[PDB]
Amino acid sequence: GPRVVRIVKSESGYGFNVRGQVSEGGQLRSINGELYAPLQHVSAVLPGGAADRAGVRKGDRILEVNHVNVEGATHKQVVDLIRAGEKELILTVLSVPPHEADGSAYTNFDAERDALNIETAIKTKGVDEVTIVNILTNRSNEQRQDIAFAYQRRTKKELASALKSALSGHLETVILGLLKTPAQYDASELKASMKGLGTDEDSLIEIICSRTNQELQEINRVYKEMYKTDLEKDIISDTSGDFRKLMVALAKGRRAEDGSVIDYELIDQDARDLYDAGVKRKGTDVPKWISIMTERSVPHLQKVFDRYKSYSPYDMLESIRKEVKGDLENAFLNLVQCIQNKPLYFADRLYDSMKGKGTRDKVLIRIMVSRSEVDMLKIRSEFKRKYGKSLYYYIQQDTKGDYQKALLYLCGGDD
Ligand SMILES: [Ca+2]
Ligand SMILES: [Ca+2]
Ligand SMILES: [Ca+2]
Ligand SMILES: [Ca+2]
Ligand SMILES: [Ca+2]
Repeated sequence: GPRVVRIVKSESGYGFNVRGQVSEGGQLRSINGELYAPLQHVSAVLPGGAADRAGVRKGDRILEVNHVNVEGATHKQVVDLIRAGEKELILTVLSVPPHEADGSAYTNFDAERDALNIETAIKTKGVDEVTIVNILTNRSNEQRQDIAFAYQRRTKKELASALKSALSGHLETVILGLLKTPAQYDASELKASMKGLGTDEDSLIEIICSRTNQELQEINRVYKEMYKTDLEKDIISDTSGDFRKLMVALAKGRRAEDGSVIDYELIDQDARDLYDAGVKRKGTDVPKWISIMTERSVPHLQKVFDRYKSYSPYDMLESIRKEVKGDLENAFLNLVQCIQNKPLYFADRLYDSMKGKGTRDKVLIRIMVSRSEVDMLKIRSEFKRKYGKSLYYYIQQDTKGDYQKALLYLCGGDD
């Protein structure tokens, strides 16, 4: 029932998101025994974050922000009210049952309603991009698949094809990317990175180095289904040298899973081997580096890299810059960052995509589309702590229009 919660403000943000009612015209009913006016709800909570430690739970409906009634206010109004707190955020929330918050309340009627409103926006004179963005950036990827299916049923046209002709520019890129499943999107981004004469090494490295075993297994399956060739064969065709060997190894998605016991002796031996193979000698034993950094689990390699500082005068990143160059150096640097702190890795990539002249939209869009909402909260925390202002703020300065609005929705809030 109506419960009050106080959340401390910090340079890590509040660690939670609010969004509008997904089941706008249907499943909006009495929450936890009492019917109410339309309210925003907590769509995601960062575990261990300030909202989680204060008692905020996924699905909680928001009633008051700092003592002010927010019933019926727009998403931008609540974000402004939450931002208007000098040192604290006080909320009046309402818990909902778990099945009313895990996604299973989304029905085929909601999917058909979303598809109807998207068809309306497409057919509206001049195209209603605002409505299309409002829906698709505030649905889960699974719900977007239901919307696409329902859209095809009612129009006998594919939603992706219809939106491709209705939209243009970077907004088209965002929307079409959101419509694919995670494995489909990564597989098509990988295919695009190897299309044409050159190779987009930056994109190939970013995807291959940052995806987990489970994500890569599904990417390998879907890539084969979509393009009738194995991802590994396309990588082998497009790359060469040690850079090829590293990419092929990582793409297999067969890294050791996190074990139950910390292997301290192997941590020390891997550190020695990394030092003996690089800084300690003339040249580099690249195969030794590749085998250790592709095969060992992420928590193991985190401890290996710290133990490495006991043997080497330079840390792992600086050793890489001193030992290798080119695509191989770029790949190792990205991989070590992903191992050491993946949310910080994406925060730095986002900052790099916007910090200078113009925007590296290809990188900015891919990160905002591909990251889960909770992972984006991890990224927003690292970003705000490192750079002083929010990811929201930098997106605001570098992009404009409906394209900006789509990215800010994917960001999910200000910090
Ligand atoms: Ca328009
Ligand atoms: Ca177009
Ligand atoms: Ca090529
Ligand atoms: Ca050396
Ligand atoms: Ca810029």
